[PDB]
Formats: sequence, structure tokens, C-alpha cells
Amino acid sequence: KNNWVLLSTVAAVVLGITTGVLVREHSNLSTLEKFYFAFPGEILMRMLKLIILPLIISSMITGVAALDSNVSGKIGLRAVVYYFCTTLIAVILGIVLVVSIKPGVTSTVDAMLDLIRNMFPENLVQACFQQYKTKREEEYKIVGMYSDGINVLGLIVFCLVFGLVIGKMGEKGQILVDFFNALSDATMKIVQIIMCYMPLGILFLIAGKIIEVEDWEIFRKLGLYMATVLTGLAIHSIVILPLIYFIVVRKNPFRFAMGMAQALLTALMISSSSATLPVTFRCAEENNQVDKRITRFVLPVGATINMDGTALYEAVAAVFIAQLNDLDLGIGQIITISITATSASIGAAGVPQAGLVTMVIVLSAVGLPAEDVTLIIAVDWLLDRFRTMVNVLGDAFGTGIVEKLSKKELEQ
Ligand SMILES: CC(C)CCC[C@@H](C)[C@H]1CC[C@H]2[C@@H]3CC=C4C[C@@H](O)CC[C@]4(C)[C@H]3CC[C@]12C
Ligand SMILES: CC(C)CCC[C@@H](C)[C@H]1CC[C@H]2[C@@H]3CC=C4C[C@@H](O)CC[C@]4(C)[C@H]3CC[C@]12C
Ligand SMILES: Cc1ccccc1Nc1c(-c2ccco2)nc2c(Br)cccn12
Repeated sequence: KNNWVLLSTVAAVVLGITTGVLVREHSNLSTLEKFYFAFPGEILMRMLKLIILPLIISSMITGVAALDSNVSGKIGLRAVVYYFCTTLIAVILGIVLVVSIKPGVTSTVDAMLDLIRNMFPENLVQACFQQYKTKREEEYKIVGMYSDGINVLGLIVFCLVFGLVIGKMGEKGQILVDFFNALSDATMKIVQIIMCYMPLGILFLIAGKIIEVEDWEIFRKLGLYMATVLTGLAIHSIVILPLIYFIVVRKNPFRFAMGMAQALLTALMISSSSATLPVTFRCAEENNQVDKRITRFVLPVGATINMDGTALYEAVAAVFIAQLNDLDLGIGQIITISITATSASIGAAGVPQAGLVTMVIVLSAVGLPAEDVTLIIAVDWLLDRFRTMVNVLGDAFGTGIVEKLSKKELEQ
């Protein structure tokens, strides 16, 4: 019905819980038998991990090269600055809520430097399956290591520089742009094939998790995770973003949101910001009367670099999974998670189920068990819909900001 992706995921979740409760109470499997029961779920995890490397590399180069076209002049610069500030506040807001609420609960300088080191790997081939970690030994020295763990930060940064370089090379770099455009297109087709197998893998992933839960405390922790994500998205969409619009534009932001209601409603159903653009353009220019020039240079940019939703959904999810693993975490470790979350999303911007694919990238890069994402998919459909609604609203408000900040340019 063109919504099989949503129906299949919910059906898999519902049947996964039904299978888990029945098997747990009507059977007593051993440790080895329980592992085999989740094997279809394990195979799904390998497919998602397998497609990470071509997805992020092809998409980041494709997106960055395409972004070079949209981001031109001062008008484009206003949107880039606007999306940096709103994303920055979302990153801080997400960390404050997950650290204070503490959903799944019960050196900082080294982590920060390791973050910069990973952004500049010493070998691109090794960056696909290894990450750099440092330690303090004893008067105290520093010892690097290099351990298994795809270096998403290094690959994304290089693709950023690579994408910008080829985009500016004109015709000499067109073959590289065409090559990675087709590779990106092919990878999305491959993920669609994996998405067809997802309902079977999700069924056994969730079902196996129900067999292994000793106490219902995990369900309570999942509820706090939903509250943390919903609370952060609500505050950003209701308080922070309208406040930013109000001060810069000195107009009522709530009226501005009414014109986008058609786009906001479409954002939930489709659950993709890029696919909602045609509706977003119509609402922004017709209902909000925003100049058509701004919407052309702002909305395409916002569909790529608007990470407010990721900073409030995927970053919070990664820290929540870390807290589930009894990791004490720190300022340096949380900042590493937050940057990884935004880097993963930009590399998986148009992938079906960005939320699932992005989280698997974040967990793999950070080091948390990629199988702990099972709890995320149980409500990912619900939270991903709200995440996209905030992203579209952020871009819609961004168009009003750039118009007010670039009135003189429009006159000229
Ligand atoms: C240190 C962290 C923030 C990453 C480093 C980011 C900065 C230093 C990097 C990221 C992408 C890079 C750009 C990539 C492509 C080009 C095109 C080239 O014709 C001139 C240099 C220029 C414009 C680079 C300048 C340096 C740059 C802006
Ligand atoms: C993903 C990790 C490494 C964080 C990097 C995030 C930020 C710093 C990166 C991600 C993609 C980048 C953009 C890629 C392409 C362009 C087009 C260019 O004409 C102006 C800069 C601009 C708009 C870049 C600004 C910096 C940017 C927004
Ligand atoms: C739009 C922009 C311009 C310049 C620098 C950063 C950004 N935007 C951004 C991203 C991002 C964009 C794509 C992938 O990640 N991540 C973060 C974080 Br964490 C914290 C703050 C901002 N951020």
C-alpha cells in the first residue's frame, strides 16, 4: 500500500513480542539454543553492517558535491550558520536531558584528542575497520593502540574534503561525481533489498531479547528513553526554534507553523525530509509568503545539514544504550557520541529507515553492541516520525530567518 515499510516494521515488532512471551513461558531453552533462535536477527545485523562502508562513502561525497551547488553566495552562508546554531543547541539539549534524566541507568582531554585523531586517520583502508585509541601510562606518557571499530569520523571527514575538491574541479572531476552518484544510487537499491528482509530479522531480534530479559526494569528504562527523546524534540520544536524565529524575525512563530501544517503532516507519513520538500516548498512560499529565491538555496541545504533531529534522537539513543551497558561515560565520551551521531546521519541521509541504519553506524563506531539497537526499532517508527517533523519545522523556520537576514540581497 506504499506504506509496507511502516506496516511491516510494526507487524514484526508486534509478532516479535508475541513470539518472545510465548517461547519464554512455554519453553525453557538453553544458552546455545537461545543463540540459534536469534540467528535470523544476527544475519540482519551483518547486512546492515556490511552496507555501512559503501553507503557513507558514496553518500557523503555525493551529498557534499551536491551541497557545493546549493550553498553559494551570502544567502547560502546564512543557512549554513543557522543550521550550525540550531544543531548546536539541539546537541546540548539532548545531552542535558539524557545526563539528567539518566534513562537507562541502574580522561576528557584524551577523549577529545582521540576525537581529532580519528578525524584524520593515518590510513584510509584501515579507517574502514579500525579506530585510534590512546591511554595514559607510567611522569606519564601517551600510548596509541588502533583497535577494531569502523572509523566513521575519519571516513566522513575525508569524504567531506574529497567531495568539496571534486565538486570544484568542474569537468575534470565530473567522472568522479558521476561514479559516486551511481555508487550512491546502487547502494540505496541494495539497502531496499535488505529492508525487505528486515521484518524477519527484526522479528527474531526483538523475540530473542524478550527471552533474555530477567526483569521488567528494561521496559521501564525504555519508557524513560521515549520520554527523553520526546521531551527534547518537544522543547526544540515548541520553545527553542520558535524563540530563535521570534527574535530574528520579530513575528509570531506560531502562525508561521500553521502554514507548514500540510508539510508537517506529510513529514510524519513519509518520514523523510528530502521527500517532503515538494510539499515544503509549496507551504513555505504560498502560506508563509517566503521568497521563492530563499527556499531554493535554503531548503535543499536544510534537507542535508539539519541535524537537530539527530542530535535529539540518535545522539540520545546512543548515550541511552551506553548507560544500559553500565558505562559511566564522561564529557569527552558523550561529545564523541554526539559528533558520531551527526556524522552517521549525513552519511546515511536518504537511506530507507535512516534511524535504524544511522544507529547501527553510531553503535559500531562508538563501540557499543550493535545488537542493543533492538530496543530502538521497537519505537523507532514512532520517534523517527516525530524526528522528521522537527527537522521540517527547523528548515521551515530557517527559510524565514534567511529571508529577514538577506532582505537587501533580494532587493539587489
Ligand atoms: C579540523 C576539522 C574541523 C576538519 C578540518 C576542516 C577544514 C580545515 C577543511 C574541511 C574541508 C576542507 C576544504 C575541502 C576542499 C577545498 C577545495 C580546495 O580547492 C581549496 C581548499 C578547500 C576549501 C578545503 C579547505 C580546508 C577545509 C575547509
Ligand atoms: C560530519 C562531521 C565530520 C562534522 C562535520 C559537520 C560540518 C562541519 C560539515 C558537514 C558537511 C559540510 C558542508 C559540505 C559542503 C559545503 C558547501 C560549501 O560550498 C560551503 C561549506 C559547506 C556547507 C560545508 C560546511 C561544513 C559542513 C556542514
Ligand atoms: C551546519 C554546520 C556548519 C558548520 C559546522 C557544523 C554544522 N552542523 C553540525 C553537524 C553536522 C552537519 C552534518 C553532519 O554533522 N554536527 C554538529 C554538532 Br555535533 C554540533 C554543532 C553543529 N553541527
